[PDB]
Amino acid sequence: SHSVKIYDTCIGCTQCVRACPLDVLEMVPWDGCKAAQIASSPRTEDCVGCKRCETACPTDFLSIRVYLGAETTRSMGLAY
Amino acid sequence: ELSGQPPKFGGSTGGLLSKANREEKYAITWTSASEQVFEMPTGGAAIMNEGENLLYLARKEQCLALGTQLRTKFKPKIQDYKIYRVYPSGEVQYLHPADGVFPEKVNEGREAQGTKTRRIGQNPEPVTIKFSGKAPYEV
Amino acid sequence: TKFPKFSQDLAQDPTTRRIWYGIATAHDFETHDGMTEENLYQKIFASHFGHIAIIFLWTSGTLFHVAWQGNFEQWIKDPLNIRPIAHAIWDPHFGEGAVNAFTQAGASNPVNIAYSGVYHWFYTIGMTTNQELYSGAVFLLVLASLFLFAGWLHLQPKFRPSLAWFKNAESRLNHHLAGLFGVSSLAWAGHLVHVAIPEARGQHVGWDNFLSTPPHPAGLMPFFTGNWGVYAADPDTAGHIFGTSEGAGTAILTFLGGFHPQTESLWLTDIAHHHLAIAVIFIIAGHMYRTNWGIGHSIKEILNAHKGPLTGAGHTNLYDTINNSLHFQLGLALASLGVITSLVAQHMYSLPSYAFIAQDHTTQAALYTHHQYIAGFLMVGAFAHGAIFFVRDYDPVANKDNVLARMLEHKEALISHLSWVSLFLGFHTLGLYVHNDVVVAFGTPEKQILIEPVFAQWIQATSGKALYGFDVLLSNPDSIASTTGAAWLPGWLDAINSGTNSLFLTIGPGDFLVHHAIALGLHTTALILIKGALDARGSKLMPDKKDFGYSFPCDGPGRGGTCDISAWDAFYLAMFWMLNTLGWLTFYWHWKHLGVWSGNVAQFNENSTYLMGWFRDYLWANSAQLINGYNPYGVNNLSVWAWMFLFGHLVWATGFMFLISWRGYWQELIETIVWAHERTPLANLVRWKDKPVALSIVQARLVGLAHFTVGYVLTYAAFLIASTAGKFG
Amino acid sequence: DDFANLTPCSENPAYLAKSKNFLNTTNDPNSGKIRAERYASALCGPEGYPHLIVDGRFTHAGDFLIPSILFLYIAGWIGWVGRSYLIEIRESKNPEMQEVVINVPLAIKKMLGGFLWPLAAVGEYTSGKLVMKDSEIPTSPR
Amino acid sequence: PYQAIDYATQLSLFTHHMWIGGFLIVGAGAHGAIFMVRDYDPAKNVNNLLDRMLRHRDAIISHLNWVCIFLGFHS
Amino acid sequence: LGTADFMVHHIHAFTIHVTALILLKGVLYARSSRLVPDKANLGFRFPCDGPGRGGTCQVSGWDHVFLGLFWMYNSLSIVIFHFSWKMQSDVWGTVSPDGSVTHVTLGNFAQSAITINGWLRDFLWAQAANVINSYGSALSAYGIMFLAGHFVFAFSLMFLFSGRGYWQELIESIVWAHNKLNVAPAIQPRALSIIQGRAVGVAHYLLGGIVTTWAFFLARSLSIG
Ligand code: CLA
Ligand code: CLA
Ligand code: CLA
Ligand code: CLA
Ligand code: CLA
Ligand SMILES: CC1=C(/C=C/C(C)=C/C=C/C(C)=C\C=C\C=C(C)\C=C\C=C(C)\C=C\C2=C[C@H](C)[C@H](O)CC2(C)C)C(C)(C)C[C@@H](O)C1
Ligand SMILES: CC1=C(/C=C/C(C)=C/C=C/C(C)=C/C=C/C=C(C)/C=C/C=C(C)/C=C/C2=C(C)CCCC2(C)C)C(C)(C)CCC1
Ligand SMILES: CC1=C(C/C=C(\C)CCC[C@H](C)CCC[C@H](C)CCCC(C)C)C(=O)c2ccccc2C1=O
Ligand code: SF4
Ligand code: SF4
Repeated sequence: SHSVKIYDTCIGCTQCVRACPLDVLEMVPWDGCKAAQIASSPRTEDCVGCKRCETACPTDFLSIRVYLGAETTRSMGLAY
Repeated sequence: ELSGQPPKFGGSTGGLLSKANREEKYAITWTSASEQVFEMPTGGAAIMNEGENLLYLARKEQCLALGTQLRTKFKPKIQDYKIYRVYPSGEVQYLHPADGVFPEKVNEGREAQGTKTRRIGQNPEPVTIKFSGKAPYEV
Repeated sequence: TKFPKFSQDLAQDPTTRRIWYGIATAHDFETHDGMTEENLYQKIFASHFGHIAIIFLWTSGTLFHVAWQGNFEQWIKDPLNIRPIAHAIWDPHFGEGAVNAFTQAGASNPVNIAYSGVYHWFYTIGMTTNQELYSGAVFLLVLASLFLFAGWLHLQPKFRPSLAWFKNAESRLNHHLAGLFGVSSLAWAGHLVHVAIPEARGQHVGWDNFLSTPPHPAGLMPFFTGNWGVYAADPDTAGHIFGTSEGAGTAILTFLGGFHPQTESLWLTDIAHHHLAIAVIFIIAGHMYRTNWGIGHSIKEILNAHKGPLTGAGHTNLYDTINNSLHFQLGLALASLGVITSLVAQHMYSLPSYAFIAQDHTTQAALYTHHQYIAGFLMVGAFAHGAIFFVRDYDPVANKDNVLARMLEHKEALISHLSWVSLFLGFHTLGLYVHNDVVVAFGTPEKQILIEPVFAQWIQATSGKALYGFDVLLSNPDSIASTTGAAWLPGWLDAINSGTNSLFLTIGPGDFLVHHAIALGLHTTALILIKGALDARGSKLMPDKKDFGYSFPCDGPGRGGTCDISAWDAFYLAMFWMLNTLGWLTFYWHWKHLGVWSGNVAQFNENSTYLMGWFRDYLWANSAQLINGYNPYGVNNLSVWAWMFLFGHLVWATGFMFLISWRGYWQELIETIVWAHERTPLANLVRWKDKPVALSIVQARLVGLAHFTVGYVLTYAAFLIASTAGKFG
Repeated sequence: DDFANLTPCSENPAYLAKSKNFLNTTNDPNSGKIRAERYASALCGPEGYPHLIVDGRFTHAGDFLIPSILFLYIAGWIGWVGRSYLIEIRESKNPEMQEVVINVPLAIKKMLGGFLWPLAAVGEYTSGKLVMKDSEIPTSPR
Repeated sequence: PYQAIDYATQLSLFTHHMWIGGFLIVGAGAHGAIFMVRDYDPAKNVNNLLDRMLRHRDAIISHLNWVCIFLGFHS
Repeated sequence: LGTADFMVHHIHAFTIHVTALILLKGVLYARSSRLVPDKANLGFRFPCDGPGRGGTCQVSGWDHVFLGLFWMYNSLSIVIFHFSWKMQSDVWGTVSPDGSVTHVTLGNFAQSAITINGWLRDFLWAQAANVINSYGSALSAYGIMFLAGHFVFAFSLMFLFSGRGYWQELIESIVWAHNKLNVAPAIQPRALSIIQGRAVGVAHYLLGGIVTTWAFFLARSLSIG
């Protein structure tokens, strides 16, 4: 499956979490930003790689990246 | 086990396939306050029963799209929908929401996963980890 | 699933994509699972052995088929009137008309006509009978067997070379310069002296009697006593007839210069002295690098010593960078090979070496086009693999502040000035062409902007051409450069001043315009390749491109959209410009030489200054016989070329379907087809092992480019061969 | 004795033969004759058409030099007025709006001052504000 | 009158109005999809003709794809 | 009508059914599909859904229209070509006072229009003489335009074959260049969007092809009496 990595420039804006259509991301308490929350990717085995999370990130470049790796049935989005 | 009356639907050719009976399928359950009509993620419109409704789909993305439609396209907001994964062996795995709290909001008890302690500009050069089985982000 | 064994990520893919990518990444030994450097180098060594054996087998097959089904012994009796034969035709799908049409060149069956120009080569090097060709084919079979066994052998555990052996640059350079180049050239000179020259002078010499036939009347005495001039006395006179003893001299090493009066090719003795001299020079060069005796230079100290106050660190630590990176070496080799192939084409169409090959115009055109296309492909590959090196094997800290890292410091300036020069060429070249077209179309062809190629004509004069009347250097008899008593000058000046050869062809305004267009194409293709190679590491849009590999689809529609952002995509874009530039080059060469051969230089000179003349006098005019290969009234020998012409025009268009339409449409269509198959009775009994999916984005680009390039090459080859064969063949 | 392959159009038989049938470009019937007499000065090839020589010699300075200065002056004018207008706009608290909606007074004022663009350019280069320092320019990651 | 005797006029008129018609048909195919994306409301289209369009569309597309392939081959 | 008419009419049927397939798939699957279950939320005109699911380029209805424009062009080109050649070969011509009819192209349609080589040689190459040899006459404005048609078409391929990331990087370098001289524009230049790139490519493509055909037809028909 693909790998979703989140770096320390996240500001807890939750935009990446809301933009995720397959419910891969989540919010976990943190202490490095004002919101005291950081994104997390506990269910990367369901990610397809649509890059909506990257599209929604407001920080300079991205605090979240998706690297496409091994393709499974879930990752390839196959209904058959 | 899973309990619920299927919504009133005439059926369509965009429904399940052999994967559901061979690999896996998904189920979504929700309590509608009143009977109404909602758009099938597979095409067409279906009338959903008052009370508990249960629906089978082929992909998790379709189930979550239906859940988003339920949450955002009805004045009485449907917040109790649960999405499970159904294996051919009969085992039911509960998927969404993970802990009864929507991921859009922070809830104490979750464990950070996939979080790096460095900026994206501090990743190592490939030449330092070549001939290894890793990637610059993986290290 | 087992295949592919070298990548578990692909092997666990349920879709058919595993079948595709497994082929694509098959020969990428670096990214295989559990790959070490030593295993990488040993596998590459064996694979290179395999490619060498394949080359030898291909040459052996050419020789064998020519000997078996050709007319070599008949062709040597009349090289200017008999078509050489490539191989026989056995097509059960043929009809009576095709059988009658293709029975050509005096054969008794359907047969092809060779255009590789190998009959002339075999005639020139000495072989004259079919048994010699057969013996050569068998010997090449044996050589291929030996190299295959060597590849097997140096793979066994007792013979696998160590990593330190591979990274020995000095010994490799010494052996491959003194031995591979110098000794082979010396052996070729010995072959020419001992066999080729006597055979061309009528005296038959072979394995049976080369031990008792001295190539020169004075054997090894003048050579060893320093009286070398003896070997240059009594050359071949102007009345010499190739392959006979009429007018044949006895000199084995001369400096006649120019061309043979009869074969319109270089004298064989000139080739002998040339290859002998370069053999001596290469043998001297191969004793430069220190290996095991203390003496000799060491590359690292030479590289680290050539610093500079302006470039910073100069060439420091470049030795490690080049030695530890196979992609750097591959790019250097590919660039050098492409330049050398271009040189081969340019110096071989104008300085023919084989007898009676300048009179076979079709083979000359085919050879030029072939080797120029090969050179273009190699030059693209050099930049591609250099970009791969930048992505993978470039260490910024090791190369800190040297030339390699300093290139990336002013890369923006590079791309900016290269864009400016490309735009400057394109604007004012298309403007001149369109101006000439518009003014000619309005019935006033006298207002055309015609610029004389002054500098090129000055260069031609400096080399000795007296047509332009510049009277400079070798064209000036009073100058010192023409009064040095060089043995080649009387022959070279005679050859260049004749208008019967391609040696320094006369030029006009159309040649000026087309050379500047070729310059535009070269600079633009270089712009694409260089920009991709420099931005492969990263850019503003993607600061971390290196973390995403050399070839990746995109970064999604976010950040404004990132279609075609990988370096692989830069190569993909540059391939089209390479093909277009090669098309311009070959069109110019072919039209100019059609005018030269027919003697109607006036047509090209008048009509090449505006694009409508290119469209009408070259494309429309020379397609008359090609498209008439098969007709409602009958079929002639050009039928196969017309069919391949249409075949290329079809594959070229087919490539557009992958190049334009993209993945999602076909993915949804495949969804519908999957549903249809699953719901059909009597068909559900059969199910696919791999879930059918649409081709990936990068795979789609590659497939479209492949169909495009194949159609391009086939169409142009068919048109060129048919036009030249109908006009002159 | 240069251009031995080129001849003056005055004594070129092909040019002379084809010059009596020159088409009239404009409504003036003498345009063909004027073109025929004006093109007799240049050098013609065997095809009868005039050619241009740009080796640098001043005898043929009309072929390339005079038009070269003529074009360069205008191009410098345009570039300088555009650059100066852009720089002046850059400090108006909404440069983009004044980039789409042209400040016609300021635009024409900068237009009328472009004939001194070489002196202005050399003055800017000497003053050091023509070229920015490499440390002050955004650059992509290496 | 005299339109048939003027071959150029015949060819020009035919080709011109043919191209116009083709463009208009493509525009129909476009703005229909625009309507479907924007103005389609499933609530008021329960088990009508449009719903049964959206409910056996896969059979439509599959049979149409087959007929397209068959026509392409056998033509 | 003969064998050639049968083949061409069924070719027309094939092209029309294919164009209908493309446009109907665009309309039917506009709301959603198996690949993308919430397509309608993205809108009518969106470029893609990302490289996920293996790649989701051109899934919107707008992209279906963009793909159907090419097929409509191909079908209408074949239609007008068939009409022109058949009319020239078996209908138009001249009548002698004896009553005999001599057609423009001597009735070669029935024997040549059955092969692709026939279309290439006896229609395109044969009838393009009147437009390529138009220079120096009143018809020259057609010949120029003919070449113009052959140009923009090719030009369009530089939008359809490429993507916007490469152009964005090139614009970054050029912006650095203009920044060095302190002449960078206030309006930041950006490469065309994916949808805009596709639209520009298809527009210039159709323009070039249609202009080519118009010039060819006019120069041919104004020269056959
Ligand atoms: C129905 C059409 C048709 C067919 C089937 C053939 C068939 C043939 N023609 Mg032919 N021909 C045709 C039409 C056709 N022709 C027409 C219209 C003309 C013009 C009049 C000609 C003119 C012509 C000439 C002039 C010659 C032939 C020859 C041949 C033979 C070549 C032998 C061969 O293919 O093995 C070799 C097979 C290959 C080279 C394979 C190439 C294609 C594959 C796809 C490439 C491989 C890709 C990939 C690496 C494959 C992986 C491995 C694979 C097993 C999976 C073959 C019998 C030649 C002949 O008889 O000599 C033997 C010959 O000289 N033909
Ligand atoms: C005298 C000793 C010697 C010799 C003869 C060779 C010879 C060779 N080595 Mg080598 N090698 C040596 C010592 C030697 N090695 C040592 C000491 C080391 C260890 C330091 C190596 C390590 C080494 C490696 C690691 C590899 C080789 C390889 C090769 C082969 C490359 C193919 C090639 O270049 O030929 C073809 C090219 C030529 C003969 C010359 C090039 C053409 C010239 C430049 C221009 C064209 C001339 C002419 C115009 C063209 C002909 C025209 C005609 C057809 C009409 C070649 C056979 C490679 C291989 O795998 O081969 C098995 C390889 O990967 N070598
Ligand atoms: C000395 C020659 C040489 C060598 C050793 C390599 C070696 C390599 N290259 Mg390279 N390359 C070369 C020349 C070479 N290249 C040239 C000349 C070009 C310019 C076109 C390229 C362009 C290039 C690119 C763009 C890429 C590589 C990559 C690679 C690496 C792995 C992938 C690969 O090549 O295998 C896999 C190769 C294939 C799957 C090619 C199969 C395609 C076939 C040959 C097309 C055939 C067409 C068809 C049969 C025609 C039929 C005709 C019929 C109808 C008549 C590998 C290190 C890749 C990389 O980065 O990996 C690290 C990569 O992305 N190369
Ligand atoms: C005939 C087709 C064609 C043309 C004209 C161009 C032209 C250009 N390409 Mg392109 N390209 C093409 C096909 C073409 N390409 C194809 C098929 C590919 C493969 C995908 C590429 C791939 C490619 C790449 C990868 C790159 C280019 C680049 C360039 C530019 C380099 C400058 C140059 O060569 O001349 C100068 C330009 C011209 C002569 C074209 C201008 C001509 C017009 C007519 C001028 C007048 C404007 C006109 C009046 C406006 C009227 C508008 C109004 C009617 C609506 C230029 C804009 C490079 C670039 O951006 O360089 C900076 C670059 O990086 N192209
Ligand atoms: C009666 C006819 C008609 C009407 C009223 C509309 C109305 C509308 N269309 Mg529609 N359309 C039509 C026909 C029509 N269309 C046809 C025939 C097609 C097929 C090509 C389309 C394809 C189409 C698409 C694909 C889209 C619309 C959209 C729209 C909406 C407005 C946005 C727009 O296009 O404006 C802006 C208009 C332009 C930017 C056009 C300017 C550029 C054109 C293409 C240049 C044409 C060049 C010209 C032919 C030749 C010049 C040569 C040059 C050298 C001088 C609006 C509801 C858009 C939408 O979704 O809105 C809801 C949209 O995305 N239409
Ligand atoms: C000042 C200015 C600007 C900026 C200008 C800048 C920054 C310019 C920078 C230039 C640089 C850095 C380099 C320039 C190099 C120029 C060269 C190399 C000129 C070569 C000339 C040759 C080779 C002359 C050739 C022969 C000369 C001779 C006279 C005959 O013909 C024959 C012929 C054609 C051979 C702008 C862009 C901001 C705005 C403009 O309006 C003005
Ligand atoms: C990116 C990269 C890369 C690539 C690049 C390339 C590929 C390049 C190319 C380049 C090229 C491809 C070059 C070329 C060059 C050439 C030259 C430089 C030449 C010169 C010449 C001369 C100088 C000559 C002279 C003369 C004459 C003219 C005459 C008389 C004689 C004489 C000889 C004197 C690499 C991999 C490397 C590395 C990494 C990065
Ligand atoms: C060249 C190119 C660009 C770069 C092109 C750009 C930025 C367009 C530049 C247009 C200039 C500025 C104006 C020319 C067009 C005008 C309509 C001309 C108007 C002329 C009148 C005012 C007289 C892309 O952005 C792109 C994006 C996606 C796929 C392919 C491509 C692509 O091929
Ligand atoms: S969108 Fe970016 S900044 Fe916002 S929560 Fe997600 S990772 Fe953090
Ligand atoms: S290449 Fe395809 S998936 Fe990637 S950004 Fe472009 S349209 Fe979207």
